[PDB]
Amino acid sequence: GYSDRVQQITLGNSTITTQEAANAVVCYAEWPEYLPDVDASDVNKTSKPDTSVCRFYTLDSKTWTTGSKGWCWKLPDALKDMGVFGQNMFFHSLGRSGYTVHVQCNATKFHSGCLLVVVIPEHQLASHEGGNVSVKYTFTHPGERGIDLSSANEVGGPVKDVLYNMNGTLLGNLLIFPHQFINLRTNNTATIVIPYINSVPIDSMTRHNNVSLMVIPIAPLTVPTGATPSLPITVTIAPMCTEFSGIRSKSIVPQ
Amino acid sequence: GLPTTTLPGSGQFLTTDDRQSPSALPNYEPTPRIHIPGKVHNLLEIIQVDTLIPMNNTHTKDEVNSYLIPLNANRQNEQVFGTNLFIGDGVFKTTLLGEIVQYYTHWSGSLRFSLMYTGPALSSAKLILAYTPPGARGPQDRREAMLGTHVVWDIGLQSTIVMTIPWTSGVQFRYTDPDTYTSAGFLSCWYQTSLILPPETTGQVYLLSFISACPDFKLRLMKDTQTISQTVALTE
Amino acid sequence: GLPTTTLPGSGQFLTTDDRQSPSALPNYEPTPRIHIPGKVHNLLEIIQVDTLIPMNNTH
Amino acid sequence: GLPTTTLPGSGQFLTTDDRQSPSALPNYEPTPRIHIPGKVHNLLEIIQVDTLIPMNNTH
Amino acid sequence: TVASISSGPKHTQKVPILTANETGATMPVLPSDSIETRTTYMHFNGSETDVECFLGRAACVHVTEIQNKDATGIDNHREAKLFNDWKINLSSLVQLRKKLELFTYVRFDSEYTILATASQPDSANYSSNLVVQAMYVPPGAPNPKEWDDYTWQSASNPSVFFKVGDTSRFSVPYVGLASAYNCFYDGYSHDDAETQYGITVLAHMGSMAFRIVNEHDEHKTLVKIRVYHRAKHVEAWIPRAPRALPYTSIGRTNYPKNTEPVIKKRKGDIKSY
Amino acid sequence: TVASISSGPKHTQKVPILTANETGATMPVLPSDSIETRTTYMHFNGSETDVECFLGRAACVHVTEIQNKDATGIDNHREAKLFNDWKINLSSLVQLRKKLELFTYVRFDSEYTILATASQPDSANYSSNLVVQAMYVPPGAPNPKEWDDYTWQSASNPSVFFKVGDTSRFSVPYVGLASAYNCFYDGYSHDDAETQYGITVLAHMGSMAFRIVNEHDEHKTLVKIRVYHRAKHVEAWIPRAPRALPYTSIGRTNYPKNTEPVIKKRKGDIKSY
Amino acid sequence: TVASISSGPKHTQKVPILTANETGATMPVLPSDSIETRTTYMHFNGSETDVECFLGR
Amino acid sequence: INYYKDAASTSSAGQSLSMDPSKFTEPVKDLMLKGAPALN
Amino acid sequence: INYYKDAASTSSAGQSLSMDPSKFTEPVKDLMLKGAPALN
Amino acid sequence: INYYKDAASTSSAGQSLSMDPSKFTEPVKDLMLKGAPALN
Ligand SMILES: Cc1cc(CCCCCOc2ccc(C3=NCCO3)cc2)on1
Ligand SMILES: Cc1cc(CCCCCOc2ccc(C3=NCCO3)cc2)on1
Repeated sequence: GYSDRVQQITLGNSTITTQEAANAVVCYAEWPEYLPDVDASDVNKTSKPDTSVCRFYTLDSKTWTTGSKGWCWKLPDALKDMGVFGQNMFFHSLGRSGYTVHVQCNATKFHSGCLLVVVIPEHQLASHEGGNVSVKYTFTHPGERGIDLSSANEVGGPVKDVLYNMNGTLLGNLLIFPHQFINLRTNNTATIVIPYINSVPIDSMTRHNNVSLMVIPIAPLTVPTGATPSLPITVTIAPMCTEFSGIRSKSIVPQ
Repeated sequence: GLPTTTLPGSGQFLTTDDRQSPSALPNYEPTPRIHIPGKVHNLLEIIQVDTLIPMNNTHTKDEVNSYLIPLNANRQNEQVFGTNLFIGDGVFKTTLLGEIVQYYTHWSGSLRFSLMYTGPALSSAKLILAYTPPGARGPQDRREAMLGTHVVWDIGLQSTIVMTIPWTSGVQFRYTDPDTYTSAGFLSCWYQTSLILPPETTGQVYLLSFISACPDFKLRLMKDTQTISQTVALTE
Repeated sequence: GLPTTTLPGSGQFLTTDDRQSPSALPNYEPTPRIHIPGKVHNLLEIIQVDTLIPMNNTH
Repeated sequence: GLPTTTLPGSGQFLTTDDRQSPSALPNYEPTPRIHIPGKVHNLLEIIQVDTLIPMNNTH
Repeated sequence: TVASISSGPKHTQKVPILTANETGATMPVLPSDSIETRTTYMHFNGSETDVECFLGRAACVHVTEIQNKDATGIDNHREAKLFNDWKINLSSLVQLRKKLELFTYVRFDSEYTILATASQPDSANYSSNLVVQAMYVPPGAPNPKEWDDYTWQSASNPSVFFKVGDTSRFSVPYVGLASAYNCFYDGYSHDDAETQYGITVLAHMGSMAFRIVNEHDEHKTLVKIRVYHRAKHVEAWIPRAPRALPYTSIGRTNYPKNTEPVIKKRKGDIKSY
Repeated sequence: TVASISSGPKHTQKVPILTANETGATMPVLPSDSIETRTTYMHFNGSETDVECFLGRAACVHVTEIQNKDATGIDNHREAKLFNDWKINLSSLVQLRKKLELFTYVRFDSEYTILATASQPDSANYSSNLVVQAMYVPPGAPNPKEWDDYTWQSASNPSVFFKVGDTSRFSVPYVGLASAYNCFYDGYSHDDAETQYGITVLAHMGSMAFRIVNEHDEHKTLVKIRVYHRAKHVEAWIPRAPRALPYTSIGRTNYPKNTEPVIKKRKGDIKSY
Repeated sequence: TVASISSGPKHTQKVPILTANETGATMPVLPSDSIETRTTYMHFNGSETDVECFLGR
Repeated sequence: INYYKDAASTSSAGQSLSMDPSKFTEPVKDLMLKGAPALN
Repeated sequence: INYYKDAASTSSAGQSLSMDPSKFTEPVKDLMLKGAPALN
Repeated sequence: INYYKDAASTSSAGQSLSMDPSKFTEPVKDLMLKGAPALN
């Protein structure tokens, strides 16, 4: 009586149940694991807070309306302030982590709409100015708020044009990245497990984000007659196999 | 001193030849490799992942909406969409498949075309997808369409339908840039019965459509893509 | 570095010589051969089929 | 005469390449080596000896 | 290898063509799941789509130019193109660039070919024979200032001398600091509020510098350098969506404003053929 | 091997010299069936009549020309021969053509040799040294528009750079779409009422494009390109009647009107020697 | 080859970090004598610092 | 025959002949069998 | 010795030494023997 | 393969792979053990 459909994920002191899942994606078919010695470089023993950092943090909720263009969060940024995960983050020189991402959106059998939930490794954004204008730090570190693709261009911020993925590629091809759809008629959640993907064994958690999670409405939300025209979307994310190394004074970052 | 003779071609530089060269950095030790998920070995590995087709090309500036094929409730007998199968041009051209095919001169193989339905769960519909092999015109009505490769799709719990365009061909390779002799057919879709919405519901519903290549597929003779060009060198 | 000497004829192009060359299309896979009746191997095979002589050349 | 083809790079001088050359002094016999304390083999051997840092740079 | 097996009529409870794309998978459906097929063999291996093959041919990555002329009274050799350099990079010319950016991280050895040809746009009695000396100047090395500085001694820095009209060729191991080169980098060099964003921070591999060794003749001679790059021993990870809009800068993803629709509009209906 | 066996007088009921040609056979009659012969050996193998040998020597297949000159103010490089191309084909020059069309289908690898020589028809101080860059542009590739377009980057398209006066040589596998190249094709590309008829529809293999890499000197230089083609690994099927009338077009069988009698008229009678 | 071995807390009478530089020696002290380390390998031979290489271009 | 000492100086590598699209085409956590229902 | 990797790059092929004119000189359905009458 | 007769004409030497810093880092007459007191 197991269905692909019902699932439970327990991680730390927190549990999620979905009764309307559509399997789960594990990026590149690899599950998060700690850093092996053969791959290690820094000689420091690392710190593995385990259950105090590897639990589920639910970010603040978004509201899908008929005019929504899509939202974008960066990792580990989105979690920069969650509990002890965040403290560890500002206090060590280097850290590394994988995540379980669970995006939630329920409706009824009269609604229609379909969101794309995708994880993009190394999502370098484009400046809407063109040329070689850079995208300032603050703009690519929105924190739990994430970036709202239907917000206005700002100065020093990225471009927010959806048919171009914020980088000069077409929305249609985002499907080459680990992703899952939430089609109100099928699905009510999306779950993706992200292994740590980098060109170095461990890195800085503040100067470099290693994935952007993106939720994009593709088939517009259509509510039943005289229904309220909107649904909330909630994102809950859990660091998994986290390791921190090179402890010290506590980083100070712009803004 | 051993006697030699040099042949025609001596001193030429062929950008495609593969020979040994002296290393400028004798004895240098590269950084160790660490493990990174995701290694690609063949472009054939990636063109099997499906991506969305902007089938609804009828707009005037690129929009999220050209990915949406609309469906109308209560129409009978009528046609949902049509396209030829020049995978290197037209709707296909910006898709990952289209985009890679363009790095090669010839392609052969089967294509997989699927449609995912997004209408309310309490609605229902039966569509027919038809592949018309080279030699006939794009079908003009379902009767015409239904006499070639087709699948009656019944919209249900299972949200997507995967149609295969089996390789139908005299010549074993076709050109990726559209060519007549080498042309592959048409793909059309019609109401088999009709879309029906539940009460309290209204308007258009949309289908999303994807394209990817079957394991069947072959691409050969690499060349340059018409999809990118430039007028002055870029700088930092 | 192995010492060499080049002989007279170096650099010439003789349309009748038969040597190796780099392939411009590295790794390309040609279309499979299928069977076709009629293969010719030697011109000596075909000059044994008789053909008509315009003997009455007087026109 | 063996047929050859020369590749791009022929005739270049790369200061870092390592090949054989004719000796200008054929048959010459170098002076014998005697023992000298102190032979260095790697620069890695010497950067492990500590030396003083002008830390007080303020002059 | 069979490309298609033989398959006949089906009337089952087992439907391989109905799936749920919401899952993120592309189910491996074949012609034989939905029509009746006959056996056929592949006759093909997919040799020429190997990434080593795809990135393994020489591509032009840079065209520069230097001139041989009397430097007498020139206050800025660099500025007179008495010698010139190049801030090595592989993203400046954009044909090879789109190919590499199909991947996120890439690792390979490089084989460089350098072609140099001379031009004599104004009245010369003859064509002189110049020797070029392109030398690699890595980060933190005395950058050269005149066309005949002590720098050109290049006692520790690899340099090649070849003749204009000829070609020079040599190969450099993978010089990246990490395990792979980042084709993309969503980071900064540090957490400052105004520091550049991209890879440009990352991929500062030092520059290459060219000059003519010859002193000047009576006329002036323009020498134009073309650098070709061929990847050998390629390793690529994490495929990405191909580049759709035009490029504007080395190292940023930025596209131009008021660009044009990249998807071709139908001449007709959705229903059109 | 015996070329003739010994044979003596015959008075038989078994007549090998009477046959019925209406059958379509050429009965294998020998000297020894009708005169008295002596033994003789062949001393010969028929080596030089092998089709590999017959089609295996280089033949000139194309002569084109490009010039190096100041492109300043040229509105159409292609038109100034600032670079030129060639719509690859093997039927344009007709010596090699008659040889190939002795067969219906032919399959082979090609070895190309390209000789380039320069001419300076009007007053020059000297002969410059130009590098040519012939590059293969297959069907559906950005055709080049100026002599120095992004196209010439040729990051994915094989190109060779050689010097004028020298020769370039490389070999291309059999690139046909079918199992053999059609020397003839009695068909159309589709059943339209006005579409071209022949092979021209068939054998559209894309074109080859040449240019000089050098910028301009003070004089102008004419470079004339000759492409030679040698078949290697030849396979030929279905012999046909040799070409009798002159050729008029690449790819059609058409002969010129009011052509001349191709059979030599006797100077005398049928009875004449 | 290990570049660093794994080493944990220490509370000893054996102090490798106190020395007398007046002796002229450079005592071979390592990260693992004064912090807690994890194993890591060298992945490197020191090839390009050989004097033959240094003076050989 | 390599004429040179360093590995970077050798010619192009030889075909992976690796090929496994499943990391890209089927990265699902619970295995999907073709023919069995997608969602149970 | 081939110096190159691809087959197209090898020299000319070597003599068929196949030679069988009968597909061209005697494509008759019922075999004709020299010496026996052509039409029986 | 050496093509030449004299030893000077051969290419560069090959890595010492000798490496022993102690003549430079620990030339003390009485051996010092790390961890034992420097001056007893
Ligand atoms: C991606 C990517 C690509 C690159 C370029 C890397 C190549 C390493 C440095 O390149 C050179 C170039 C020239 C020479 C040289 N030595 C003597 C003459 O030229 C040496 C290394 O950086 N990131
Ligand atoms: C019969 C018949 C003969 C032909 C010609 C076929 C040859 C294939 C394409 O030819 C070339 C020519 C040049 C190059 C080339 N690459 C780099 C420089 O020139 C490549 C393929 O087509 N049909």
